Amino acid sequence: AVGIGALFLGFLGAAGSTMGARS
Repeated sequence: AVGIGALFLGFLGAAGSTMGARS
């Protein structure tokens, strides 16, 4: 299927990106 292990665990998780904020 479509990158489950790649977005969360890999890109946000292992590496780093900004998903958002609360404010």
